[PDB]
This record gives sequence, structure tokens and C-alpha cells, in this order.
Amino acid sequence: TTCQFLTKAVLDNEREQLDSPSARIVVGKLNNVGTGSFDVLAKVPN
Amino acid sequence: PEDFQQHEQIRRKTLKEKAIPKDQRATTPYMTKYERARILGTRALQISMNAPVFVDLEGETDPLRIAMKELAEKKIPLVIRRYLPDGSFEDWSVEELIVD
Amino acid sequence: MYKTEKVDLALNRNRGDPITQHFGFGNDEWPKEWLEKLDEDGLPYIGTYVEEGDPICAYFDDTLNKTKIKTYHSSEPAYIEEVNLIGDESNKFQELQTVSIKYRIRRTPQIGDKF
Amino acid sequence: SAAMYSRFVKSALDDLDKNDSTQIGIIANQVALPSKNPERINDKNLNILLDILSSNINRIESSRGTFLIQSIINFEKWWELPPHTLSKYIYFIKILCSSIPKWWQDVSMILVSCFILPIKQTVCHHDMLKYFLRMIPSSMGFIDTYLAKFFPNKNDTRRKLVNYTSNLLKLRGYCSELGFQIWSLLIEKIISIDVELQNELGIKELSTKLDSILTLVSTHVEEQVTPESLESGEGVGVFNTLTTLFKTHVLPTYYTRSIQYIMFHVSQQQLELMDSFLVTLIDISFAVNEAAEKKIKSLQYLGSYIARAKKLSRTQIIFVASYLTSWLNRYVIEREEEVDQRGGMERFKHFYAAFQALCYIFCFRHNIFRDTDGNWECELDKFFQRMVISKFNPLKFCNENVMLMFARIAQQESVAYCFSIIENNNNERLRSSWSLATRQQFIDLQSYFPYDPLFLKNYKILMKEYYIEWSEA
Amino acid sequence: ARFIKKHKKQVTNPIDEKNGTSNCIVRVPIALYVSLAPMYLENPLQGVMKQHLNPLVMKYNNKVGGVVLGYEGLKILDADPLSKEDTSEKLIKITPDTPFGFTWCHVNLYVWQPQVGDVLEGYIFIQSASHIGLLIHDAFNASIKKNNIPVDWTFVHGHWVDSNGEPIDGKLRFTVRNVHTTGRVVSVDGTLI
Amino acid sequence: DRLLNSSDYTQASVCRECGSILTTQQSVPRIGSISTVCCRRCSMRFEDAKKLIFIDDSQIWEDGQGNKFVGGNETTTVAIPFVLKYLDSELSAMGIRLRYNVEPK
Amino acid sequence: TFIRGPICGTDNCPSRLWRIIDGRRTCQYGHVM
Amino acid sequence: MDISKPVGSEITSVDFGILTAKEIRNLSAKQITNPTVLDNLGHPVSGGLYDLALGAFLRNLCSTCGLDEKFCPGHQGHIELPVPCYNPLFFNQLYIYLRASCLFCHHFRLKSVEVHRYACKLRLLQYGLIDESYKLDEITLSSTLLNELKSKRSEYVDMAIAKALSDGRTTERGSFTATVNDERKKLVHEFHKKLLSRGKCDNCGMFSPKFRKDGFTKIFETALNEKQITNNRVKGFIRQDSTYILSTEVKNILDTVFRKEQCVLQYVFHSRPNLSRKLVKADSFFMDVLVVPPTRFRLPSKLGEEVHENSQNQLLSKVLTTSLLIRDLNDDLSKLQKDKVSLEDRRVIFSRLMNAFVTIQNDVNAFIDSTKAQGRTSGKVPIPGVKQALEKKEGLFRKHMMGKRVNYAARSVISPDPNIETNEIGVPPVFAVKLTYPEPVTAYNIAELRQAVINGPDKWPGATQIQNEDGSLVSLIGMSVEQRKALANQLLTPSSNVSTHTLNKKVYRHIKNRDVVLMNRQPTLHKASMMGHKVRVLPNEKTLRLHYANTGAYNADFDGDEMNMHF
Amino acid sequence: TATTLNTPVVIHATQLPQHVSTDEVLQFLESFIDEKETNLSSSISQLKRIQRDFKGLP
Ligand SMILES: [Zn+2]
Ligand SMILES: [Zn+2]
Ligand SMILES: [Zn+2]
Ligand SMILES: [Zn+2]
Repeated sequence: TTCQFLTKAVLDNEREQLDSPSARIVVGKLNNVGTGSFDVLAKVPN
Repeated sequence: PEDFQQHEQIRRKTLKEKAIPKDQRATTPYMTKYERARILGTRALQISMNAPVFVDLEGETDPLRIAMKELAEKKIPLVIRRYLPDGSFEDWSVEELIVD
Repeated sequence: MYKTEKVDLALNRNRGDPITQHFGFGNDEWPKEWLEKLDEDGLPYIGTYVEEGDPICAYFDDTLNKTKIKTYHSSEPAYIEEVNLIGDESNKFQELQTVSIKYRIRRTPQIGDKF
Repeated sequence: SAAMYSRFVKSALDDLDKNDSTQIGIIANQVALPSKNPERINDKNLNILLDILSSNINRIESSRGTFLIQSIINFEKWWELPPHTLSKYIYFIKILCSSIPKWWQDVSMILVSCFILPIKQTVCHHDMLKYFLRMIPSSMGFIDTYLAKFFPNKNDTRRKLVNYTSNLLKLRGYCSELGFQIWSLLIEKIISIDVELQNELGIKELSTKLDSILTLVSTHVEEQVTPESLESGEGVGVFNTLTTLFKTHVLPTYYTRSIQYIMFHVSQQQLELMDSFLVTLIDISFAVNEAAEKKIKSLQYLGSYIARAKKLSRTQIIFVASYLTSWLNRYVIEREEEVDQRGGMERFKHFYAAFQALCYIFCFRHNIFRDTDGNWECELDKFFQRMVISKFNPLKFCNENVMLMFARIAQQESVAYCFSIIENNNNERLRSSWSLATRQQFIDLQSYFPYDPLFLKNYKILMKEYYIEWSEA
Repeated sequence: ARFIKKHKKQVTNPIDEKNGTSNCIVRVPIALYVSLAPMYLENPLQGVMKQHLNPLVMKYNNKVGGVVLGYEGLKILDADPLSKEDTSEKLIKITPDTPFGFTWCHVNLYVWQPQVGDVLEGYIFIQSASHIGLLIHDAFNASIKKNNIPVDWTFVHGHWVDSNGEPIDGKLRFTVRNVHTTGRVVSVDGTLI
Repeated sequence: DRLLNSSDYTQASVCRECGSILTTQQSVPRIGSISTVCCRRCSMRFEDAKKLIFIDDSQIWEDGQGNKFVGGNETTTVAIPFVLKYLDSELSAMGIRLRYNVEPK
Repeated sequence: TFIRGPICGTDNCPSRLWRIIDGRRTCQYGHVM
Repeated sequence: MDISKPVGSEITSVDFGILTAKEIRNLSAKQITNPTVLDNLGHPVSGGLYDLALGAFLRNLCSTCGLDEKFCPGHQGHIELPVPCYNPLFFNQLYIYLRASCLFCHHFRLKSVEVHRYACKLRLLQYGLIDESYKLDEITLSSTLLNELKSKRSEYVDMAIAKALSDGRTTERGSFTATVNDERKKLVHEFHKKLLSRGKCDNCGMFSPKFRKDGFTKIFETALNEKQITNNRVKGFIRQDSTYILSTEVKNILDTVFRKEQCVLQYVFHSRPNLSRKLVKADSFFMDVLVVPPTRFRLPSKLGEEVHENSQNQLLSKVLTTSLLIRDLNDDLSKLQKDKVSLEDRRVIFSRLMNAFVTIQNDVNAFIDSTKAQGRTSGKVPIPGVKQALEKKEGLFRKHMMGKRVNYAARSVISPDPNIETNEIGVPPVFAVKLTYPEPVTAYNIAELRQAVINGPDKWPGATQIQNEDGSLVSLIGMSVEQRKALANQLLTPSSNVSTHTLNKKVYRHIKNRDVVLMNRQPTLHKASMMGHKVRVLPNEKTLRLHYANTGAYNADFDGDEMNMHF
Repeated sequence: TATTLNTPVVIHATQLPQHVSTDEVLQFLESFIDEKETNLSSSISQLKRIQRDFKGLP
């Protein structure tokens, strides 16, 4: 019930921390599941 | 301005305290099936854009296959940063993880 | 398979209005490849092979001072079967405004056809 | 009139200090008109407007003044104004961009775009570019991009193209620092020259285009590069940047017919220029880091060059032979043992590549390798045979037409006898293996000779002094 | 109650001795977040230099509020917060979508920051009835508009003449009215009153 | 890729300062100058800013109509699904404001 | 394949736009934008 | 999405809030005032809904940025509402606080001490301190005692938050989990119940007249009852030291109550600590302006050949007319003295004003909302307002996020094949020639891609275009073999431009056997109905060929069912 | 123009700028010019002019 939950969010001055799968799809953020559950770094010499 | 610097140093310090001592690591010493796939894909991506390559191509034209080869010889200069659910993390080098 | 399409360039005109568009060719300069599909009247020769983008109709538009062209839209090519001139009643005087074109589509039975 | 107009403007400026802005705008609009419209402000009145504005430019440096200024920068065909009036326009622009550097951006853009015009008609444009490049060195940035932006397209008229390069060369000669970027632009046109000519080898068009362009470039370079200019000059600068662009553009793309003759030709101006090119080619063709295809292309260049370049000295040639046999003798001594081992004959692309080049060099210049005695420099008689009978079996893997011609000539000179090895080779063929997925690119690479004869009318004539046709050898 | 007013020219540039001009050359430490292309994965410092720093040289930069002359002591901040500032092996996080890295860096910038009010000296290179054109440190453009020159100064055909009837030449001392920075190159607006 | 790439992937401007993706626009520059990306919410009408130190040149921008503005230069680009812009737009019709926190600051 | 319109988005034409259904739009020398 | 256009900035959180009329006015590109949308020549009417400041429209260029219909992002403008309106989203909450108010002392009618006890609890819950909020209730040792009670509860909350911050348990940003959110929601409910449960004001002892509503957002005020007017004047000495009621009266009442009861409201309206320090204002429940969304979100539609107006514009222009009409009522209203001037016109002016407010309020309701609009001409069925567009049919989430129309990819009837591998898919050349990966060109693949470009769009395995380093595309479609051979020889030329130096060209090739696609048969009820298969291109085929071993997964029958191939 | 390839995503001064003596400006110009030996070329050219002025010349 989109507008109801929205009304509730506004009146709470809520922050969407963007952790749920739904929220991340909304904002275009890579999902928190899966191959996304860790970071990759490169070992560089010199 | 002086104190944003301080703020950043605190953020980055606590992040590392999540991201943790090497000798206090506690997760699996095996590379996960997920870590493997992403390591391959990402290293393949870097190969496709002229990353220095650490192995003999021997005629290979598929950058994924080149990555696989690099993985096999443990010459992939990537590090996996594993996040525990509180946001603290362990850094594991691709070479040190047991691959299978 | 047979498909019948109705081309009716009285579709815009506001009821018994002056007629802007008449089947045929104007005297301005237009492709000429057009005559491969279309007879002098601006209707297509019967039997013609027609694939997507080809002309199936030519008329002269007065408000444009140009000769325009209704094109064939199916991605499946076909042949012209019947072209009917649907004249109007209310006693003659009126020139050609409505035509029906019947396309013939070959179906050698294909993969995915049901028996 | 004369003094009435002096009033009209003097009023307009007063009226501008009051912000009415109408009078000015009336004037601006009058100057903005096209070169064609009779109603555009005439010379005499323009003389006046200009000399008044120049005398106190600060009166105009306002938002209200912008439109007027824009209208004078955008004055059509100003370079076409009568002497005296032209002079007042120039002095005005000079004055304007000095008290307000901001407008130099707008003025120079229009200037560069005029580079499509003939040399005789640009003096004023260059005079102005020279002036403000000096006083506003920071401008070199955006004005360089203009050099890019306004280059005529390949389709555009030849006179446009030929002009816009004539000017760029002129520009080069007073703004050196842009020099490299310039040469990079011309060369990168480079690619269009590569386009012109190979495929064809309308087409009649690209010929005379590409022909008009190169003949220009090379004559400007013949002048830019000279011994006097090499010790104390920017001759060095030009050679360098042309050699760099050769390594980055010509060699790789590496199927160009237009274009590698710039290096063929500048090279042979002076003995050291040749020396630098040879050693440069040698470098590229035997460097350990470079990709094999690069090494093979260089080796083709190397062999073609030695064969063709008329101004080469006997000893520079023997130099290249002495390098190749030396490098070859080592290869066979250190590596023949690897043939009956696991792998294919492709492992030795590079060997054949070099042996080709050397054979090719022998075709064109065998008459030179006999010293006074009648003996062979580099023991070519004894040397060729050794390679021909080696396990690499060069004769089978190198270009077929060269190997054939080498056979013919070598046999004639009592230098080597290959013809039975050839027989054996295409017999074994009918009845030492290499994939053919990758075996073809090699056959392709060994067929291309970057200094096989030119087919551009003029350039050819110009090259004659620097070229050995097969008939000559 | 609200401060966007923290974009107010706080140069302060000191007056000199044995001299009279303002020293505007300054050394500022910065942090900068930059991309590293995959081709530079074996030469990260080289890459940061060729991609980001080199293009800043001798151009005005909105953030340091002056022209950047050059740079010293580039350092990459290791994404591994546990390593010693010493080691020459560092981590750079790779974009999810692309092969590019992004890291923070520290470097030192040398900046010519003439603020309004400062006293500079220029070499005169042009004189019309509309402005005097100068070159500061033989490098940066200056310009004194016709009515920033004192009223009793006169002009001829040309070249300017001062309060006492003698022509001006070469070195001239002026104060900064405004610094125009958005054009192709920096330009200083100077006054003599 | 599907949401990502097929879906409506769009590089869009945000104001880092107010966190909006709806109040940015390209500046309209004088000829010769280059256009920049600015926030209509975070910037003052030029007049009002004078009416309250000297104002730097890089801090002024203009629109097509001709009004001059001071400030609003804290913009970047972020990758968002286009439909987000539509949702944000509809929400602001209803008087509702989304504020995106962007990093790095 | 013609429509004349929209010159060409390449400043070494402007040469002359036809749109293909795939939306490349193609100018004769062979820019596809 | 292009791997060679990386993005550095990243969105990390989103904050919900309310647009103030000050913000809107400042950001607005144009104030819209004309109901009329086009003129006789089909150009945008200035100051109308297609005004070019709101963005490029049709041929025309945007007057704000100067961009064309393609690169212009659109810009918002605003309408000036001549009289405040309730924001239909929030009218219920407004109703609660209005009813709870004391129109005399301007506190809530609930005793201050209780209200403070709620403020304490909610504040503790901002920091996730659930145990502490119960301990707060454990505090007890007439108006002198109460202020000491209030005070000691207050010093407990401070001490608890301080202690919680010093050890691990919270940050200044708060702590917010489900169990916390549950406790919070209960309290706010309990608080609201207690607000409305009071008759006489616990603080000054007076009775306020009761407020009643509509389903169409109108507020009535019922005058005082007999016992209650008696009770009120008895308290008359201590204070010494039905009807429609306008939205402006309501706003004034709440404005004052929100000042007085600000403390509690500061926590009722913030689930997290309010670092921003903004006051909670009554205005938040009202609109003095409407944001007109950019023109690109309000375009007309073409139903075949006929063109239809945008429905959101139809609604906005009704706001516009009413707006002009009220600005006229307001003009004649001021041209009273009536210092002279005979009273009754007072009644008629009010009549006209009530009329205006009601119908604008209806048009707003209808949009948020057609529900809040009076059913039109009994029939027709309502026209959807914005609320119904966002919520209508299956909704944005289900219709354009869960599910989407997709671009590259193919569909075909499937046919069985025992001769391909169980992990392959037999691809017809008709597909193989049209589907390209964008392949980046490198040393390792320059041979291959050269050949593809030479082969062209129509000979498989070929290519349909080339992407240059400056992002531009070049079509291989109209081309001869020589032109293609030329482009194929410049695939790997160096960079003549520092800015693009890190990029290489891309060839939009046809796909081949090295490749992987995603096969799909609907309904997709588990993940094995969408798997990756290795490509095997098969000459002369017109359908997709699939090994039997896969029927199980896909639930495929070969009875003319179709599959999707995604590349 | 400016992309993520040639332009920092963000720049911040970490301290207040420190003024430098002429002797320092000269020592810095010296080394910076040496270390860096088309846009960069025309720039060190300009730096070369500035270091000339700081030594007093034309
Ligand atoms: Zn903003
Ligand atoms: Zn073009
Ligand atoms: Zn716009
Ligand atoms: Zn009360």
C-alpha cells in the first residue's frame, strides 16, 4: 500500500539505510547477497 | 576542516578494526564458490583492459580462460575482503586461500 | 493464409469534406522504384511479391503538394491477391477513396506448427 | 556624416553609461549583418566606431557592452576589409583581448577556423595568433583543441584539406610547444592516408588528395630538417616526433601504403637520420618485450627498407646483414635442439621472419656483398646453406615468392642451392607442422612489404632519387 | 545562522621585505579521490600522476583557490587499514561495474593564490587608451582598466604617461581588484587607486 | 544487467549538498565559457546574495532566461534507475522530499 | 536509405541521415550514433 | 551501463521528508498560472503547463538549460495556491492533533506530566534503550511535586543516554531494530489514544468545542454544551494575569500548540535523533504551493493517430482556474472598507470563499487522489489522480521492477536435439547474426574482430558496428567490403587523445560457440527454469534446439512451447 | 572535457596553506622541472619562465 507506508516514513523522518533487497533495487544498488558479500582488493608490489 | 580529517581517521580506523588482524582471522581457509567466480570475472575484466598479465598466454584469446590460468598458478593479485554481519572484515589474499 | 487490409484515405476528412488525397501519382518528383509494385492508378499490380517496407499504395496529397505512399507492414512477405475498389453510394460524383487489398501468405508447414 | 557618426556613437556610449543600451544595439546589429547585405555598416563609419572604442575600451567592459563586442568579433570576412580599415579592426581586437583576456577564446576559434583559407589570405590570422600565444601562453590549451575541431573532413574539398595543413605547418614554425600535438594531428590524419590508397591497391580522388597532402608534408620537412637545423635547430624535434608517430601509428596499422614513405624519405636526408632509423627498426624487431607480430612487422620494414632506400651506404647495409647473420647464427647454435622436441615450427616464427628479411635484402643487394677479392661479406656463401639445411627448414615456412627468388639468385651466385630442398618440401606437401589458424596471419604478415613501389603520380617522381625499383637492382 | 559564507577570500597574503610586494606562493596539503586505470596496476603512482596530477599543472583550480604550480610527496592511502605506511604493496578497491580502481591520495600542492587586496608587480607588455597589460612573474596575465588608472594620468600615440609627465615602463606595482579564473587562462584585474 | 542495464540504467546529477536529483541543471554559459552542473535549490538569486567579502567568478552561473545565481556547485553524478526520477518527481508533487546521501562528501 | 534531415553529427560531413529501425542513425561515410 | 563509464559517487542512504513552500519557490524554474496549455499554432502558452522553462517540448528547446527534448532532464515549476490547503496525505494526523488540542492554554489537553513521560520514553527509544524506557516508568518518590518528578525523569534519560553512548550500546545516530520499532509504535499509539481520551483540559481545566470532519477533508466546530459553558466561566477568574472552520483557523491553532508542545513532538516525529535540529512545524500538514513536475513527465499521448491530453495536466489546470478565480475574490474583498459598508455582503463573500476552498480541496483530494473527490456526473467512472497512477493496476513495483520489457535477447519455439551437449543450446543463425556482445578490442582478439568487421552485418560470424574510444558508434550497415576492411585496420590504433587513452574500441560482433546465454521458459517457478547454456550455432535451423535432459528443469514439452534466450 | 579518467572525484585541503620563501620556491621548481624531463611540455616551459623570474632575469 505504497502511499500508506510512504506517509509513515515521512512522518517518522525515516532514513532508508538501503539494506534490504527491495530498497537496493529501488536505488540501483548492487544486492547484499552473494558474490556481493565481500570485497576484492589487488595486491600490488613496488 | 582540521576535524573532518580527524573524523575520517576514526571512521577508517574502526573500519580496519573490523577489517581486522591477520592473525585473529576466524573464517574458512577455503575459497568459497562465490569468491572464485567473482575473482575470475573481475580479473578477466582487468585483463580485457590491458592489465599486466602474470602468465604465458599460449594462444588463449578468452580473458576468462587467462584468469583461470592465472588462478591455477596463483598469480592473481587480488584480495577478498569478507564482511562479518557487523561490518567488520577479514582480508584474504587470493593466493593464500585453498582453492577447490 | 489470406489477410485483407482496408486502405481508406477518407479516414481523416471531416464528413463530406473537400477531398485532399487521390489515388494515383502527382507530377512532382518521386522515387520511380515505386512503379515496380504500383500500377498507374496508384494501386498495386495483382500478383506482385511484397515484403516489409514495399509500397502497396500511392496517392497524391494536396496539403503536402507531394505524392505519398502507404507501405506494407508485416515482417512476413506476401503476394497481392485481389484489389477491390469500394466505390461510394449517395449517387456517384465521388472519386475513389476506399480500397481493399488481400494479401496471400505462403505456409509451407514450419517447425512449431501443430498437427 | 563623418562627424555626425562620431556624435552618434559618442552619444551611444553616454546612453550606455545610463543603461538605455538602444543606441549601441542599433550599431551592433548594423555591424553584425552579413558580408552580402548592402546595409551593413560601411568602412568609413566602421573606421570611426572602431577608433573610438579602442581609445577607451574600459567604457565597454560591461554586461551592457557584451552584445556590441560579440558583434565585432563575429564580423564576416574581416580579413577581407580594406587595408586602412582592416588595420583598425586588428588594432581593436589587439586592444580588446589585452584588457579582457576572456575574448581571446572567441577570437582565436574564428581564427583557427580560417585555416581552411589559403596561405596568402591568412597572414593577419597568424600575426594575431603569434601575438596572443606569446602574451597569453595559457591559451595554447583550448586553441590546440581548435586545431582538432576544425580539421577539414576527408570528404571535404582537397583545397580545404591542403590549406588547413599548410597553415598548421606555418603555425608550427612560431609556436613550437604545440609542435608535437600538431604533428600528432597531421599523422592521425595518418589514418585517412592509410584509408586512401591500400584498398584501392572516386578512388582517383583520394589519390590526388593524399598525393597533394604528402608531397606538401614532406617538402616542409625537407626544409625543417637540415644539418644547420640539426645542430642548433628544431630539425631534431621534427624527426623525433615523426619517428615516434611511426612507432605508434604507421608500423602497427601496419597495412598502410600512403604513409610510411614519410619516414622512408626524411631518413635519407642525412647519414645519421638513416642510422637512427635502422637501429630503431632493429630495436623493434629484436626487443624481448614486444609482441611477436610487432617483431615480424619491423622485420618486414627492416628488409624492405635496406632493399629500397637508394641513399644507403654499402656499409650501413653490410651493417644490417652483419646483424642478421650474427643474430641468425646464434639462433641456430642455441636453438636447433628444440625442433625435434615438443612444440611446432611456429615456436620459430621470429627465426623465419629475420631469415626472410635477410634473404630479401640479398635479392635486392647481392651485387654489393662481393668485396674486392670476389669473396662474400659475412660468408654468405657458407652461411645461407647452413640455414637452408638446418632443421628449421626456412624455405618451407617463409614467403613463397621470396624463397623462390632467393633460390634463383643464390643458385646463380654459387651462394646456395635450395632447389632440391624446395622440391622435397612441396612433395611432402602433396603426400614440421603448424596450426594454420595462426599460420595464415604469418603468411599474411610475410607478404606485405611497406616499401614496395608507390602508385601516387607525383610522390613517385619525388621518391625516385630515394628509391631502387626492382628493375634497377 | 547559516554559513555558505565559507567561500570568502581569506588571502591572507603577507607583505614582504626587503621588498614591498605580497608573497602569494603557498604550499597546501591535499587529499584527493581518484581513479586508477587498469593499465597502471603495476605503476599506481605513475598512473595517478599521468591521469590526475599532471593535468592540474599551470591551470587554476577552484579548490585550492589559485594556480597549481606543481606537486610533491604523492602517497596512496592503503584500503588495508592494517598495513604500515611503509610497505610498497597496497590495496585499491575495484568498482563493482568496471575494472577501474578508486583510491584516496595525499599530495602537496604549490599554489599561486593572488587574493583581492594583494600587491603585485608586473612587466608591461601592451598599452592602449583602454587598459595597461602586464605579465606577473613573466607568466600570468594582468590588466589595469582605463578608470583604475589615476585621473591625472594621460595617454598618447600608444603609451601611457603619469602624474609628473614621465612615461611608465617595465616593472609596475599594482593592487589586486579581482581575479578572473574561468577563462582559458587566469587573469588578474589590478588597480592603481 | 536487466534492472542494471536493460532496465533503465541512467547516470544522473545529484546535489551532494541538498541530496536532490531533481534540482540540478546545466548552466548556460557566455560564449567561450564551458557549461557546468548546478543546483537550483542550494543557490541564491544574484541580487539577494549581493545584499549580504567579495564574490568569486567561478561561483556565479546563469540559466537560459538570464537570471544569475551564486553557489550550488556541489554536484556529481550517480548511477540510478531512471524510474527513480519518476518516483521522486511524483513524490514532490505530493509535497514529499527524498534526500539522497551521497559519498564521498 | 534516405531521410535528408538532421545533417550529420560529424563535423566532416554533414552527410546525410537515414535511420535504421535499430536506432543507430547512419550517415553515408558511416558514423552510427 | 558501460564498463568504460565508471561512477565515483555512490548513494548510501535516503532520507524522507517534506518540501517547504520556501524551498519550492527558490528551486522553481517558472511559476505556472495559465490554465490554457497551447495556442492556435500549437506552441506552449507562456506561464502555462508546457512553458518551456519546465523543459524542452516537441521541437522546442528548454528555456532553462537550452537542451533538446533528448538531453534536457526537465525542470520543476510551481503553482501558487492563493489559500492554504490541507495536504491530503496527512489530514488524519492533523485531525488527531487538532482534536487533542486545548484552544485555551494551547497545550494538549493531556496533563503536561504525562506528555513529558511519553517524551522521555520516545527519546530513550531513539537510542534503542528499551529496558531504560520501562525503568523510566519506575520513577516516583499537585503542581510542586510534579516538576520535581518531571525533572528527575529528565535527568534519568540524560544519564542513560550518556551511559549508553560511553559503552558500546549506541551512537548519536541512534539505534533502530525491529524490537525497538515495535516498542516505539505502541507508545505513539498509546500516546494518541490518551490524547483524544481527554475532555476537560488537565492543565487549565477548560472545555474546548469539539471538532468533527468529512471524508472530503472539511472541518466542523461544534459549539459548547450547557454544563460546559458553566464550567468554563467558573474558571474565568483564574485566567487573568456547528460551523465550517477555515483551514487558516486550523493552522493558527496548531501553530501555537506545536510551539508549546514542541518537546514531545520532537520525538513523536523523529524515530532517530534529530541531528538537523529543525523544529517540528504545523505547516508540514498544509500546502501553500504545488510542485509542477517537469514537462517530460506530463507529455500528451498518441492513440494511434489521434493525440490526447495528459491527464495530470487536466487536473493541474483545474487548480489553475480556481486559483485565478480566488485571486479575484480576494481582489474584490479588499475593495471593502466596509467601514461604510453594509454588513450582509459579509455573508455572500464567505459563501463564495467556502465554495472556492471546498472545490480546490476536492481537486487535491481527487488527485491523491480521486477517492477524496466527489463522484462525477454519476457515471463516467473517476479519472485516476496521481495516487491511483502510482498504485493503479499492478503498480510501478510489480510492473516495472519485479518484471520488465527487455531489449537484447530472442524468443523461439523449441525443438528436441539429442546431438548437442546437455549443457548447450542450439542457436539458429538468424539469431547468431543479429546478437552481438560488445567485444572490447585487444591484442589477444584483434585477429578475430578484424574478420568480424570484414564479414559485416549480414555474414555470420560478423559484426554490426564499432564503438570508438570517444563513445561514438559507426554503423557497418551501408558499407562496402573496402570501407569495412579500412575500419578493420584501425581497430587497434593508439590514442590521439589523453582523455580516452584508457579505453579501447569495441566491436559489436555476432555471438559464437565460446559464448554463454541464459535460457528461460515461463512460468519460472524455480531457478532451474532459468539456466546458463553454452552456445552452439547450427546451420539451417529456424528454431532453438534443446537436449531432452533439460525438459525436467524447464518443465518443457516440445508441444510448440517457446523459450527466451538472453545474451 | 572532464571525466572520471582525468579529474579527481573530489579534492580537499587538509591544512591551511603555508607560505613559502623564495629560496623554497626555487628549490621546488628546480626538482619538479628536473623530474618531469604535450600539455606537460608546454607547462614545464612556463614553469621554466617563472623560475627564471625568481632568479631575476628577463
Ligand atoms: Zn542542492
Ligand atoms: Zn558523418
Ligand atoms: Zn532543461
Ligand atoms: Zn488548557
